[PDB]
Amino acid sequence: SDKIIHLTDDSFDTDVLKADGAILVDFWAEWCVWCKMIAPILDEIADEYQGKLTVAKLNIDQNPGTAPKYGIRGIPTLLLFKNGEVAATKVGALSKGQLKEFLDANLA
Ligand SMILES: [Cu+2]
Repeated sequence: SDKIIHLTDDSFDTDVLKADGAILVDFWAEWCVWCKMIAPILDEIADEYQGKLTVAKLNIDQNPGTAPKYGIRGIPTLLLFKNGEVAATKVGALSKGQLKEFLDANLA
């Protein structure tokens, strides 16, 4: 978790929208089992994509206003931002091999 960024509705603008470089955001919740299952995968990817990517999480339970703006229908949902615009999205849990493929298809 040392390579993951914790966002708040507040910090969203700065840390994601104004952010320079690719930002992968994990919209999740407390009592979502699938959310808990990808947490470790998110750790590894983070470590492997340092310099190229910033991995960040958003607990919609404690940050209820961001999701809606993005059409978030269910969790976990992963949003890949670029230059303040969402570049790609993935709904639901996936493996590390999957997450990798998904980024690679988007990483410049
Ligand atoms: Cu860590």
